[PDB]
Amino acid sequence: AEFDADVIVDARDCIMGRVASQVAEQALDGETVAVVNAERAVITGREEQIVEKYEKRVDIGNDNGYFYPKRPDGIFKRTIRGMLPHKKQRGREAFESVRVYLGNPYDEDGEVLDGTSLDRLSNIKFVTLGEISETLGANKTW
Amino acid sequence: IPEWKQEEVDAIVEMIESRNTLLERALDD
Amino acid sequence: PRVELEIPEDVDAEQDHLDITVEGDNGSVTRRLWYPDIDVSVDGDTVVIESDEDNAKTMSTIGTFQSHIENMFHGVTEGWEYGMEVFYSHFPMQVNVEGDEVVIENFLGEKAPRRTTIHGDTDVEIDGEELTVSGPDIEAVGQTAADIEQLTRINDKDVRVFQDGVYITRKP
Amino acid sequence: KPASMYRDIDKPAYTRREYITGIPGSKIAQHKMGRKQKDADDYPVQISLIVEETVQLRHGSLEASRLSANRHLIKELGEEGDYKMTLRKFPHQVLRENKDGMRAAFGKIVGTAARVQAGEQLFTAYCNVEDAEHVKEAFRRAYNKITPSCRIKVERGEEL
RNA sequence: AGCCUGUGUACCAGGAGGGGAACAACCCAGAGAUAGGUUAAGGUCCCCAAGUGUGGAUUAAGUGUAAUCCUCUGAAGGUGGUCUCGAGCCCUAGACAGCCGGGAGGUGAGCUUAGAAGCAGCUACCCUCUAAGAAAAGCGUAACAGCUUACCGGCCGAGGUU
RNA sequence: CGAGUGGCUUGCUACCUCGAUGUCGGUUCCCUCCAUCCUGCCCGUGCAGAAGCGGGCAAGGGUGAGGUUGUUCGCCUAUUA
Ligand SMILES: CC(=O)NC[C@H]1CN(c2ccc(N3CCOCC3)c(F)c2)C(=O)O1
Ligand SMILES: [Cl-]
Ligand SMILES: [Cl-]
Ligand SMILES: [Cl-]
Ligand SMILES: [Cl-]
Ligand SMILES: [Cl-]
Ligand SMILES: [K+]
Ligand SMILES: [Mg+2]
Ligand SMILES: [Mg+2]
Ligand SMILES: [Mg+2]
Ligand SMILES: [Mg+2]
Ligand SMILES: [Mg+2]
Ligand SMILES: [Mg+2]
Ligand SMILES: [Mg+2]
Ligand code: NA
Ligand code: NA
Ligand code: NA
Ligand code: NA
Ligand code: NA
Ligand code: NA
Ligand code: NA
Ligand code: NA
Ligand code: NA
Ligand SMILES: [Sr+2]
Ligand SMILES: [Sr+2]
Ligand SMILES: [Sr+2]
Ligand SMILES: [Sr+2]
Ligand SMILES: [Sr+2]
Ligand SMILES: [Sr+2]
Ligand SMILES: [Sr+2]
Ligand SMILES: [Sr+2]
Ligand SMILES: [Sr+2]
Ligand SMILES: [Sr+2]
Ligand SMILES: [Sr+2]
Ligand SMILES: [Sr+2]
Repeated sequence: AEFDADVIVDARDCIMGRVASQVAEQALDGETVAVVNAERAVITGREEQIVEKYEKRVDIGNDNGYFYPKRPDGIFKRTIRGMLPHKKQRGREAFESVRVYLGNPYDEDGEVLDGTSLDRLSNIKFVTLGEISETLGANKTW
Repeated sequence: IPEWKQEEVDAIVEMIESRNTLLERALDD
Repeated sequence: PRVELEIPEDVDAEQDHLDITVEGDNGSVTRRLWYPDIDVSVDGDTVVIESDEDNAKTMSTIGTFQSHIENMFHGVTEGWEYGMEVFYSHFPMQVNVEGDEVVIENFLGEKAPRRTTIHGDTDVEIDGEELTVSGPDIEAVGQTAADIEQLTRINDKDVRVFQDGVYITRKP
Repeated sequence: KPASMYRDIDKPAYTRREYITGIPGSKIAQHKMGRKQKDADDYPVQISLIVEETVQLRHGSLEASRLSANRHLIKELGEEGDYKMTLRKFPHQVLRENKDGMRAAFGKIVGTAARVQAGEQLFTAYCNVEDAEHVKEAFRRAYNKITPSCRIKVERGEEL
């Protein structure tokens, strides 16, 4: 609810890993970032092996716990956390000044970061975060 | 340059004197 | 590579994005033709399938897109029809169309009716021991027919002896 | 015993019969097959099975490959077919096995093997242009019973 | 065998510092203090200093992103997955494939055999018509029939095949 | 005959521990692996059917009671999917 984002990024049709790497770099530079339309971000590869990896992460765990997100919401934010020293002061500060959303709760339309776009016309082997979440069992609230 | 085709175009022209391409060939003579 | 398909006078083909729609006197069919770097478009009187790549994998899909489109042309005009025959040795098999699915009763004596839902706007007309599956979408028709035959599949017993079931008699 | 035990050339050459006793006999029945009264020059085709890696081949394997090859040639060209095949290597290297821990470990003699350098011809056949494929099949069965990969090479033969 | 036992050498032992996730001996490097600068090994999407660098190609398996290694596996065998290069032969006098038509008579050859007629076995394997057609390459029959390969013609139209 | 994987058996080594890392079998209680015995779904058959034999996917659940023997193992009995 209300997030003074210095930058609003549109993840739609964008390679998640590539977006995350830039959002991290900017959060560490002090920018407050809001990633939009997470459910529509994409990750290249063979949907079958991709899903096996994310399902394995869901099955891993124990008493100590390995809480892994299932919604495109968290999947994306965890992806970003892995690019930040979130256990350090400076790192946790950057991370906490970053938020991912389902759809776009803002009025403006996020911008599209350079090099992160995927041309659907030249690509068939890729998957949507939303699709992954649905497979993982998430409740399609988007 | 198949020889049997050449010999045919002749044999055909011979009977014309006294495959379709080969017949059209002989007619062209 | 580039191939050009002159569309039949009986037909009209429109396409926006990755979806192509073909309409004729027999109906209409819409398909999605999506493959890396293969552009499908309607250039007035002809449909065009082209790409800058010529690798085996691309050439394969191009030829596939072609037959899919020509099949759509054929489907909207002449249409597609598969002919099937119901055959039984001891128990009279009862094949009927009920709703949007064909129901088969008393297969090999079974008390529970075997059934399958019809795909698309496929028409399954039955007359005696003969069935005729037809429609404009060859994909839908083809499956419906196949589905009907698969509906009497048996794995438990020797098929050479128990040959009851409906079979595709004529492929279009 | 697995060939992994002796397929590599990781030991000195051990072939001196004058200092080695109890060497088991060879299981290789013949080194010259087919019509051994006829010359090799009397044939239009000459095909050799070439080893692609340096290795040691125990006589047990030479016999199995040779046998499984000549056997095919016999089944396809007859007990007297117009062909001739040669196994050109002989198992000179003596093999041991330490069969008491590592004390006085020098092994007792257990067998023999032939050292084959990569690129060499283990077998070589000579046939008529007709049976050229029957020999290629014989070798295919032969390199399936010896450690290394092999190239089936047609030396004298251009009816191709 | 991260085994045992030699030999030469450099290293650890007794060797910091930089790199290698961590890690006696692998790489750079031999080091007084303090300070500025430039490199070495190694690295430049983020974590993490420096490229989401350039020209070009391949890979679709997340192969791979693993110098060395007890530590990083992957083999014999197989692959019309895909890319690249070479050779031979066939082809607009129409190839390869497909589809359509023809696949004929003497004659169901002779022999054996009740029987045998392309096709149980044995021998031979000839000539007519013709633009083709075996004394029949594979099924099939009790034996016939029937179904096709060879072989010819048409339709088609561009590379094909080894 | 050839090529491998595992690390349950055994052997080998002597790297760790001799200012102490308590044995075998059993029991009780928890998690796991798949090279699957049953159960689910399949393929082949020397598949008529029934019952089998062989193979594929698959580790969700199940795999029990008893006689000798400390036994592990195994032999034996009646049940059992
Ligand atoms: C109590 C003790 O000695 N603690 C010190 C060490 C040695 N050890 C041990 C060694 C041999 C044996 N055995 C087992 C049976 O075969 C004879 C030797 C053993 F039980 C136990 C162990 O666990 O820790
Ligand atoms: Cl957990
Ligand atoms: Cl951290
Ligand atoms: Cl793709
Ligand atoms: Cl020094
Ligand atoms: Cl991955
Ligand atoms: K001890
Ligand atoms: Mg010391
Ligand atoms: Mg940086
Ligand atoms: Mg890997
Ligand atoms: Mg010790
Ligand atoms: Mg399994
Ligand atoms: Mg059965
Ligand atoms: Mg379980
Ligand atoms: Na990826
Ligand atoms: Na988890
Ligand atoms: Na001793
Ligand atoms: Na030193
Ligand atoms: Na370090
Ligand atoms: Na990987
Ligand atoms: Na192993
Ligand atoms: Na199970
Ligand atoms: Na017992
Ligand atoms: Sr950056
Ligand atoms: Sr050695
Ligand atoms: Sr081999
Ligand atoms: Sr780049
Ligand atoms: Sr490039
Ligand atoms: Sr280790
Ligand atoms: Sr290695
Ligand atoms: Sr291999
Ligand atoms: Sr498995
Ligand atoms: Sr079962
Ligand atoms: Sr035990
Ligand atoms: Sr016992």
